[PDB]
Amino acid sequence: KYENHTVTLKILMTLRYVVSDILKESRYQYTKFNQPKSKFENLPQKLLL
Amino acid sequence: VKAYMFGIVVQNPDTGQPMGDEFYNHILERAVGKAERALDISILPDTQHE
Repeated sequence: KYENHTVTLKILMTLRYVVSDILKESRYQYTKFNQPKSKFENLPQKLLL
Repeated sequence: VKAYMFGIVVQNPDTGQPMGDEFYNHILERAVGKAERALDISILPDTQHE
């Protein structure tokens, strides 16, 4: 029925992102309290999406 | 004792060593001694030559 008609839509789509830069990229702690020995833990990165 | 401290665990922060039962028994023995003085009582079965 709509061979030569126009069609328009209002649509919902899932949010999506890509990492375009990594910022304040690494933060660190030698956690030692209440451990058998010194341990290295990487704290949260910040991403610019 | 641990049951009354449910959810609390005690360790040496420099190591992974929690205190063993030896300390608890030792503490409990002196605790039952202290209660034995707190009322003028004998609190464990014990023979007496009087």
